[PDB]
Amino acid sequence: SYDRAITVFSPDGHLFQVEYAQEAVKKGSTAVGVRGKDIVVLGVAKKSVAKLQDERTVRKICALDDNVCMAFAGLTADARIVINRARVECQSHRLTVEDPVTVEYITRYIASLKQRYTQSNGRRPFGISALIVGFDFDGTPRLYQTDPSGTYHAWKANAIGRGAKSVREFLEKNYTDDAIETDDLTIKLVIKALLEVVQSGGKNIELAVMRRDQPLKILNPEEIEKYVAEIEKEKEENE
Amino acid sequence: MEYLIGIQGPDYVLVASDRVAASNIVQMKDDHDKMFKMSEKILLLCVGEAGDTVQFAEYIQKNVQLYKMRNGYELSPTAAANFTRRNLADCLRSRTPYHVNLLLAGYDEHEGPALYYMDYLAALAKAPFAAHGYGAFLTLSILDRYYTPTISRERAVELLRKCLEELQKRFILNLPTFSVRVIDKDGIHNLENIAF
Amino acid sequence: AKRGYSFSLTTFSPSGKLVQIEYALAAVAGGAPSVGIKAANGVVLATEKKQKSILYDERSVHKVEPITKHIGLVYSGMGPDYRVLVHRARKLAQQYYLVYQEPIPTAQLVQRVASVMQEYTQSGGVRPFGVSLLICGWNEGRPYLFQSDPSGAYFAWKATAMGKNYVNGKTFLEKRYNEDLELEDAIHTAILTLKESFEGQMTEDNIEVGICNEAGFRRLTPTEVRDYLAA
Amino acid sequence: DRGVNTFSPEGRLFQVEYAIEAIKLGSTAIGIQTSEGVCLAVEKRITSPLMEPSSIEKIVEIDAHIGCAMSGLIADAKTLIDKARVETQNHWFTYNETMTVESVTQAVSNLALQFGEEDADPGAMSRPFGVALLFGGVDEKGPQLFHMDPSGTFVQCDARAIGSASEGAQSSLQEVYHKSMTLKEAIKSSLIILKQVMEEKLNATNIELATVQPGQNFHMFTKEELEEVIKDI
Amino acid sequence: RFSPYAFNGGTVLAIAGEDFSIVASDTRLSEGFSIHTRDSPKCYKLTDKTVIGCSGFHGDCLTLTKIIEARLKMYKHSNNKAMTTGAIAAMLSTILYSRRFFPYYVYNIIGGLDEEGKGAVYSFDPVGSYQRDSFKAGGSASAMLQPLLDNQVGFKNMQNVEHVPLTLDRAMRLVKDVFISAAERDVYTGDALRICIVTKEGIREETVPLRKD
Amino acid sequence: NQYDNDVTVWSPQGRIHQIEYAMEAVKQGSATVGLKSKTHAVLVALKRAQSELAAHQKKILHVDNHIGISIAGLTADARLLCNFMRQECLDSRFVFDRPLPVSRLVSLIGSKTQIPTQRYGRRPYGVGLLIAGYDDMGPHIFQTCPSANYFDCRAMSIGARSQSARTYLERHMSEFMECNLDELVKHGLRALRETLPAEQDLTTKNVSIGIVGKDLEFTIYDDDDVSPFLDGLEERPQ
Amino acid sequence: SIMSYNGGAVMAMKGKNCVAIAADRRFGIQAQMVTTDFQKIFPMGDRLYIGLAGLATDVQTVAQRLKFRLNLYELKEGRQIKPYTLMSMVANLLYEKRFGPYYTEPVIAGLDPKTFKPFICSLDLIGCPMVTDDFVVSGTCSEQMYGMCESLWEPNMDPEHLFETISQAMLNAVDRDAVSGMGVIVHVIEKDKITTRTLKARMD
Amino acid sequence: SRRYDSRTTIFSPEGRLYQVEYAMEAIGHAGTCLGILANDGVLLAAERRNIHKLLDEVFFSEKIYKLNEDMACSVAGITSDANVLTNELRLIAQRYLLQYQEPIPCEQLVTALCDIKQAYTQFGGKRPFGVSLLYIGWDKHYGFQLYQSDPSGNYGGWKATCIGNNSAAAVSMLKQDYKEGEMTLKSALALAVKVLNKTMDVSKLSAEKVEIATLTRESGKTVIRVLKQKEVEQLIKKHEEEEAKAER
Amino acid sequence: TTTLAFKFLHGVIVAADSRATAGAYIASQTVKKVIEINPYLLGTMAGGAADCSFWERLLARQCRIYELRNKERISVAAASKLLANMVYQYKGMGLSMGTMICGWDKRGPGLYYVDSEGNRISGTAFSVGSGSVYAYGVMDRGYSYDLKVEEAYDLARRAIYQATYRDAYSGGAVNLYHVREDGWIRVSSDNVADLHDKYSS
Ligand SMILES: *[C@@](C)(CO)[C@](*)(O)[C@H](Cc1ccccc1)NC(=O)[C@H](Cc1ccc(OC)cc1)NC(=O)[C@H](C)NC(=O)CN1CCOCC1
Repeated sequence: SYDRAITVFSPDGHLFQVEYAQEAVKKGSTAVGVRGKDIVVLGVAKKSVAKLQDERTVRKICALDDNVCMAFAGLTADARIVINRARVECQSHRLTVEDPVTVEYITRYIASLKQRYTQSNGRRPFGISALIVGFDFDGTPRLYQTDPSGTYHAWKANAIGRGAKSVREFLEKNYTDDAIETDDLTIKLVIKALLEVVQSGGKNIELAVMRRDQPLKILNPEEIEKYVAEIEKEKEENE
Repeated sequence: MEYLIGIQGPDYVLVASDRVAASNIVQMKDDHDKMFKMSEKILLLCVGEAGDTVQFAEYIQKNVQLYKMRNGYELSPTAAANFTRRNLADCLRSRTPYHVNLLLAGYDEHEGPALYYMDYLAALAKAPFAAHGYGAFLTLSILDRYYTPTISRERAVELLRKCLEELQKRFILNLPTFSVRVIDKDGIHNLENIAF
Repeated sequence: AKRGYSFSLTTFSPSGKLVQIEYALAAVAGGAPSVGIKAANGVVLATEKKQKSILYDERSVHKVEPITKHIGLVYSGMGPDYRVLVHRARKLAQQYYLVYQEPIPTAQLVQRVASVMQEYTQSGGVRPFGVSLLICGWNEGRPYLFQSDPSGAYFAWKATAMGKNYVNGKTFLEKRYNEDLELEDAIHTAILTLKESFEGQMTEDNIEVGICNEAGFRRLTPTEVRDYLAA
Repeated sequence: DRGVNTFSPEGRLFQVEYAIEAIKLGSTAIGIQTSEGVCLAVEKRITSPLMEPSSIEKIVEIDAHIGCAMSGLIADAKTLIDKARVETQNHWFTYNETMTVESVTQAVSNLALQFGEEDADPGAMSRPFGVALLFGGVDEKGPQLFHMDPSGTFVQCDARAIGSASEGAQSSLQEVYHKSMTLKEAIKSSLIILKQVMEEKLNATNIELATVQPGQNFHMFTKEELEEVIKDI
Repeated sequence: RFSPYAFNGGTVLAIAGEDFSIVASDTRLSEGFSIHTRDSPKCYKLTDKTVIGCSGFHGDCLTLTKIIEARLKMYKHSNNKAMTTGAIAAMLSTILYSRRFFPYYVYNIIGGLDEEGKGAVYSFDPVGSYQRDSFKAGGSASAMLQPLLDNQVGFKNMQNVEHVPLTLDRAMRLVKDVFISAAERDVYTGDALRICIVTKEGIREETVPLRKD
Repeated sequence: NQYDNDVTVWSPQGRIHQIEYAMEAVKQGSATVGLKSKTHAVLVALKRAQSELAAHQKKILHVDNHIGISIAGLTADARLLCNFMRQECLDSRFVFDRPLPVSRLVSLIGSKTQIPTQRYGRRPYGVGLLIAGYDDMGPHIFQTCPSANYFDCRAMSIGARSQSARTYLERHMSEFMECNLDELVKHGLRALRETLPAEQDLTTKNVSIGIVGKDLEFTIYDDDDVSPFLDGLEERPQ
Repeated sequence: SIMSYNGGAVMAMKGKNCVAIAADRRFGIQAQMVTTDFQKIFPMGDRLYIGLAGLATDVQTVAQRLKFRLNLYELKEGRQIKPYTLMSMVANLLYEKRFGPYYTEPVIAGLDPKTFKPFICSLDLIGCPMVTDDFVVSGTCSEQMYGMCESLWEPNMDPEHLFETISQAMLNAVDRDAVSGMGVIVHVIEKDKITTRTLKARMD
Repeated sequence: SRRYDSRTTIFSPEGRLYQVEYAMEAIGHAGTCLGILANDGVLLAAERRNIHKLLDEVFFSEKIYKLNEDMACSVAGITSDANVLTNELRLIAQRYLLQYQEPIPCEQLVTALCDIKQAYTQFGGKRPFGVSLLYIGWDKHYGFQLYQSDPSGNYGGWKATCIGNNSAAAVSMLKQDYKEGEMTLKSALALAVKVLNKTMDVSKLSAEKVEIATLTRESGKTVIRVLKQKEVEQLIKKHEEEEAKAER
Repeated sequence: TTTLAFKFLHGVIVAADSRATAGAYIASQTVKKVIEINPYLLGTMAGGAADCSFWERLLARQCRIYELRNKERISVAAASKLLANMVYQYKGMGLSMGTMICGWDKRGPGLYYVDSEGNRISGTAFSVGSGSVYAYGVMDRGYSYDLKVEEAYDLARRAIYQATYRDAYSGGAVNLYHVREDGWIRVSSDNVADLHDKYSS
């Protein structure tokens, strides 16, 4: 019943409501994910959790299906809607096609949903970017991202959120076959990228790994602190 | 015509179903599975109408899986059976009523083993043992005869075997093989298929 | 050819205020004074009915209206707005009775009415009601007095006054009202609270008053109001 | 502030004219109609070496005989491309024949001015599509190139360029193109013009090339056969 | 109870040659034991290349031909082309199926020329099932016309016959002969036979008298 | 300035700016000439090239066997109105088995085009049409506007620099009704010719002709079909 | 008969300052017994119970939809529900499905809050209230139950005497019905306590 | 028509929702409302704003609402908007019980209402609900829980939190005294009186100015209990002896 | 009708007849009862002639859209599920179609049976139609997974022939398809009359 055009074209050909939604993801927590050759790992920084807060309820990494998971940046309330819509779609693909959802398909759904909210009456765009991660029933690992506009691309490694520019350029330098050799080293690349923005993590780092064999494994502040020390004797190995 | 059976012990639930999919006078399939995995510890055994069986059981299956993804944990056997019953009860007076006689088996973290019987009218009931199909008429009395709550799983299979052998002797329909599964604290276990 | 606006007309100001509700509160504050007093024996509702021209027929329109056999109403603010809420309250009271076969408790009715008042501060293309309500009732062998204002919030009172000189009304009340005054004495002090803010000399056709006890809610007859005016 | 269906004093629609300006921001795309077939070229404009270049698809197939190249706001075209794909299959289902290149262009063009505020459906568009399209395929009339823009206007072109550096590319096409040129000349000509206007150096993974011809169906060029003509500078 | 259908008779026949397509029908419209009219040819022309024949419930036959006419103009405007014999046949299939749960009581036979210029015949059931064939009969007397066509055009059951290609003269002779024979036995068939011939030059109409009893 | 946003806003002068602006879109597109005789109605339309490496815009469209249109303005609005006109003609032939009288079709266009000019958030159709049709009352030429006003005219031209054609059509007006088909089209082209700068005139690329009459159904001539009409040309005497 | 499909019997009886409510425990489909321990009497508010007899689905669907409404009521109101109020709520619920009802005839037994007054009633499948001072019955053995109650029931019965009457009335009625039995559960509701007992009954 | 639309569900040039942030300012004017998670239970403590001599006191509470058999909530902001949400919360809780036949888990109830509050911020053109809620409860999955809700539709689980007037000053006061895994109901109650004493601008703090409710697990069932005046006065006098303990 | 399909070592064989009946009257003996969905996907049809032709054509439309949208071919399981869902909406309406959907997947050789009643089952061998009870007879007696390519052809070809000999509603010609790893191929289209003479040796 409320049919008011929210997102419109500007004199110079811009969509301000979309760009403003892209400013909202800029203010959000830093989210980074890298694609290895056996495991895909994503992690979120810029936490600043009040300690007095239950850290289990504020997780920014969410599982969508048995094989697909995602992280986000921006308006946390907006993401919860998108995640729920994405989860429903994962089961709806199984009721119609029987075959489980592919990583590209679920990304295409999220992107089309966000796009529909930039070209509809009475609706406002989603203020989130999502990093979609999973494995095809093929063997090949996948990493995708979306943004408020509804454009999606595949990435070898990508970062969105607060200081995405800084981590993006750290990854461009540090992303080589040597950095993604084994499981441990691909995880190290994520954390080393997070230490570029976060004020010494371990407590301020949430990260999860996914293999083609098992489901999602969220690492606890005990297993994360192990990598803090393993890279520290790499950093302090100059002498 | 299809067959379901469930036997509950102190810490397990034993379920079995025939592997026959028939059309009028012919057996079209020899290895048909009438069991639907809902959770790691819940099975839904669905029997009845040609179209309704797959459509209904699968709809509940993906909803429980959606719940798993939504909240991080799984539904209890009690909550699952009530969810299935609600969806069946609501459709009963609607334009598309599902004619399915089903049997839900599960193991709970705190409550333990659970077996539920359900009418096509959507009447839910908890039983130590239950059976569906024409074969139920021949077997239920054998269950009443040789059942104690303290039955071990290996003697529950013997009890199940007594029931399936009766279906070879008296039941006029050809039912050679049966799918056998057990649910306990470790999850769902595949057993040796009983053949004749 | 018509449809309707779907956007709210009541919004949050930068200071964090719902400006339209506070302006609707200005409307009730400028309305004619009305008072309510719980007697712990009955409930009294009294309002100023200044007629201004003598040509006006007093008995034609009433300010003190009954919702049902045991619940009564008054207002301060806009007459037309009050009348809409009256019809809505009566209809809500009947909804309850049809389901439970039991007279609706005052508290339940007030909650239901306040919900309607809440809607008009958020629904599309409407302004809030410029009315505060005084709802009285007897149920469960207990008297009740409630207030419902433009925002959609309700309050349970022992005694209160609204409209013009509501400040002077309340300060007079807490100074004179005690939680023990019988219904007869409650009517007196209800009229006296209006007398504090009247300016014009009272007659039985100049004020409207309704009482509510175990016998039910009714409007006091002009003759009864005249006899009570012998203060 | 105004509504979406407001005319300017000149006579054109504000939102529609602003949508044309959104194409000026998008990457440049070239198409050439030839006796031997139709070629479609586009620059990807990859912003990061970490981004997988193959996931940026700016040339897609609609049917075996029809391809399409877009420019501007890629996300907007996705619904337009799907509506095109549905229409060709609906035409096949009803008429047992392939749809003509012009008909598919016309079908999409009908959706162009389907936006508005009041008197609109529960699922209606609020703004024009910020995308230009180049439809290229082969039917009864032979190889054909069609251009579309947000205004809904669709026209057949011998060669067309749309995007950021579309002004310089079109004049380059007017200098090179003539009626008798081959498809091999057409691909060669389109890539040269593409490398001139691109900020980044033209590379095998940097661009996309597709051809539709009377000989065989829609074919997108792989890394190897792209390199086959990249080595001709 | 009210019945929305009526059997109105009529038999339609089509034979495809190499350069021609013949579509023929009787002209009798009937109801019960009475005749509505003696002049009601069932064969109707759609394009220069295509002719359709409708039989069964006349009410549905009239509506459907009007629907095709409309849909044919719709295609012309949308595609700048005349709709081909195969495309009409594919369309008619969808139109008949759209009324699946309330069928058109109708037997359609489409006869015309294809893209190569060769003769084409398309047979239809009431609900849309269709195929291309060399010869087909549909209608009340379809079970009478068919067996003779199977024997003479298809050479079926015959031992040593050459398999000479269909000439216009023999096919025209064959249409007239089967209809005269059907008018002897089927009470719904008679009055007059109208034949429509589809060639490169266009559509011709020929009429020959039948029994009127 | 503040009264030019919506069709529902009346100007203090008693005008609606939004309707007047939509009418400007007609003057933006290239000129088209409509004229009739006693038996034939002809539409001669000039086509625009966005860049002469591209084809010249389609300006003449079919409606029915006896009715055709030439558009001036927004193409998408033109095709929308065209589909409406087609539908009404199709309904007429479906119901009554006879062609829809031209005047009655135009009256239906007047109805459909009036609606948005009175509703809030809606806009007028940004296209003017010249309609050529033949019925029981002979050949017809009708003019439509973004405002639902229509005209039954002897001859008409609308579009860019269509002012020059209007002058020509008015002077050779008395010759039209008694004129034959061959010269009736010539008069059309010689009108469309005036709407051009003195450098170059009518060619096979930019001229489209739509003819309907007692003889023939509505037929569009474009390229090779338009070249017999151009032959027998008389150079510009400016 | 749709009511005879699952069988069952629910009975309520009025005492001194107490009420008793009893039901059979069989859950069966036509001739076949399925479960020997089926729940038909449901608690609605400590000192107030409802017993539902009829089609096993509708017994369960009504019980759950009534609790849905009752919980919302007891939260909206600051009080627990009254026996007459529940009766009108049930009648309301059943009449909503007037032209396609739940095949269940409920029986309500409980004590009035504050006033501790006994209350019993039975209803239609479309929700017609019928309050009595003696007994209300519902089920397949309606006639059998009536014959027992009329001849056994006495004016003022203490909890123990009331229990003996409802128990004997249920047992002997059920024993002449084929689709009822397999155990009888009885709830005796007093102001200070609730006594719940399963009786020794025939299992044929 | 579009001239009168204030565009409630629109992004700002800086990428934030004005109507949500402006609504958050309304919460800061409302009464102080805090919650503390303990080992043996969970409680809410709220500032009473209806503090007039002539008020009747009919309901069990002013700010605390019982939602479920195992759950309760408190409110800060526009009180009428809260009545809409608290009523909806009770419905959601009942919908879940009707379907699954067990109590709704705490987080599931919070998210369900937040989905609604989020909706009013993205579409519809209506104003957001000017309410922040604090939820207390127990379920079979995580035990005792404490949740906070925004007008934006944003939610979070907390061990200790506060919303309303002097929210910032109260949360830093909780950040000092709270011990993770060591707080008992007695120690959490003592903390609640302390925090409210400082944030209350009238620092005398009578029992009629505050409102405390406790949620305890008692012999298999959940017990929600609102402390009455004599219980609250006794808690304040305990705190008042600590002010007299500084004289050492 | 009679239609049958079975999978062996070298692929999947698909056989059908060509008779179409209108009551006791034979309408046609040249109908193509195997539908070519993809260069690798096939669909048999038995029952209502219009119902079968329409929905399988609707499926062929559906699968092409899937191919365009996902850049991958649809799986046999997926294709079969789509048809099963579409037809289930119309259960009780009176549609009549028994079909087999078969092709080559990432999972390998797939074969599914789909009903208008709402059945969907994967199997290694099926027979659908009025003469299915006759085709099953010889197909089972002469079946082995180790059958040669030409031996598998003979089994299927004879199985339809035997069905035409007993069933009144089966006849015409026996059409054969072989689904292999690369795709399917048209094997043979022999008349029942011609086969009758060859099987008498
Ligand atoms: C064998 C030959 C006979 O059972 C097959 O099932 C065959 C399959 C087939 C598939 C495509 C093309 C031709 C043949 N089926 C038929 O030939 C079929 C028999 C049948 C009739 C009616 C049914 O109920 C709906 C089911 C099966 N014949 C037809 O469909 C004929 C051509 N059409 C009609 O009978 C006409 N309409 C009248 C309205 O209702 C639907 C059928």
